[PDB]
Amino acid sequence: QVQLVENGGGCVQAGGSLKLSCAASGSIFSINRMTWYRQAPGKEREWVAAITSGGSTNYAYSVKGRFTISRDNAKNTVYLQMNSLKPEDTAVYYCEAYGTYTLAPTGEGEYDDYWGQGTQVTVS
Amino acid sequence: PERRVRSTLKKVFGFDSFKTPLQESATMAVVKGNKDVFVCMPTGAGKSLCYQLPALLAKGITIVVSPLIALIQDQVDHLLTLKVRVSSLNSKLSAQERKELLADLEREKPQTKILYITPEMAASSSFQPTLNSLVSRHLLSYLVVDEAHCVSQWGHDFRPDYLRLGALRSRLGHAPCVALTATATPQVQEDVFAALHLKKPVAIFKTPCFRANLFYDVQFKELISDPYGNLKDFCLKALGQEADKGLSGCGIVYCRTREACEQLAIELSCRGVNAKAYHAGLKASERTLVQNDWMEEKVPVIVATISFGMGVDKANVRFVAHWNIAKSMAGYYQESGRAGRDGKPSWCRLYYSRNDRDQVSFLIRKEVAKLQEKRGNKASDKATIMAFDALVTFCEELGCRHAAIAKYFGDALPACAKGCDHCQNPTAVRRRLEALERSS
Ligand SMILES: [Zn+2]
Repeated sequence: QVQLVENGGGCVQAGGSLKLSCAASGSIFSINRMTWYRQAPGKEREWVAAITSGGSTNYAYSVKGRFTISRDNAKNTVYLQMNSLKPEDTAVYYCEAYGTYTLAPTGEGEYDDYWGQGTQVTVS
Repeated sequence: PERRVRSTLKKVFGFDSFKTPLQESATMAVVKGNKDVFVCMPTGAGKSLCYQLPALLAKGITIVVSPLIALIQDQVDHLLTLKVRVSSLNSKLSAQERKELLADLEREKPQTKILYITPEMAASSSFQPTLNSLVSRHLLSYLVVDEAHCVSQWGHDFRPDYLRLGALRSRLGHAPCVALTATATPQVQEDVFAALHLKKPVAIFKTPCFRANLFYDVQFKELISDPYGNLKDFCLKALGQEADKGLSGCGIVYCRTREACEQLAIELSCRGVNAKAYHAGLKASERTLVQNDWMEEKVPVIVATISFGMGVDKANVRFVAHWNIAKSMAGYYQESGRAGRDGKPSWCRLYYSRNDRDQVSFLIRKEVAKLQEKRGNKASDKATIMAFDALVTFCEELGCRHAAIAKYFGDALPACAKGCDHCQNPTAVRRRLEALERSS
């Protein structure tokens, strides 16, 4: 199994920026896609942004042109640069590693999806 | 508990233990049935068992989609000897037999335990009735897709038939699915998981490519003023690894052209190392002669096209040198891997010239565009190309050779310990690449 760990959450004055991160630890070969999600208290989960292997990006309209999703694939660590933060952006931001291929040198290996705990973003 | 596994393996199939530790794990995780499963082992690492055996130990029936009738027959015959009531519904089946089996499949306690079936058959609406009544009574313990690689267009043998199988798997929510092939790049694997709708986690049992005892390196023909002599020197270091026994064992040199084989075998002989040319151009007799000479180590070095190595089974092959780069990383792993079968340390080496690469790259684009004019367009034409590019990368890049091969095939970082030029001398391989720049 695989640890997804988010980091870089906080409170900011609206108009500010944050940079969220997602370290996937484990015997990871490749990940089909890593998707950033936000869930506000008692509100439906919202798809924010996605990056596939080969850096093919995909962003929600609510955020297009404020949010930028990067990947240090060497560190298997994806980022969300969040510029021009609005109070409506306040939520728990978490990644999903979709199509995550672990393998052992032995040939035993697991293809599964994996979900982070989250990090809180709050905008005054 | 695990004894019923060992017990049936022995009592039915008549082996005491499994062929490899991975076959055990694969078969054992098919037994539990709590996960869907992918098995990727070369032909004859015992993939059939990984489902044939659990099929018997399961409550209900085990249905096996195999793409060709040819493949089905081979197994039915063998399973029938094991006194297993295995049935096959296919194109080839007789009008009366077809209706007689259909009747069997409808009975409470059907005689069939293991049903082999064409993907053609599986989609055909004339069959769906039988399928439903079986799905209904939840009489499926296991669905098995053999030759899973036929679902992918990046596979060498895409069968559209196989695309419909994924929808069927979802209808069979009850049962775990087992998918098997020999051949799968990571792109073919994800294609296999996606298009079959397998339920995560998928446990994957994938025979890695990495072999401890093989030392891969690359030399750049363009940097070597005496190449024929460099090859000679190489062949002897490899054969000469028992000082007292003199020349211990044998090796192979692979060439593209039949010409180059004939020519090179001579250049090697004259320069010290007795060598004979092998290729389909020669008389059947002259070949069996050269094989036998090579086989009994009368002539320890054989210079050959991709003709040679097909079921050789010579253990002490101390070197495989590629004079010309190979048409695919697929081909290079197969060719080079005829080395060191006995597990005594061996050397695989690739003679790279840009001049070679250009010839081949040209010849693939011709043979490919020639294919597109005859049979029209295909997506496996790109795998064909990218398969060559992967091997050029292997030569033109700094970095562990075993890793490079592991990357391409989807194997985990391999335990290479000074087992390739790069890991042994990263700087000198940089020095040698920096140099190839200046040539051109
Ligand atoms: Zn290495």
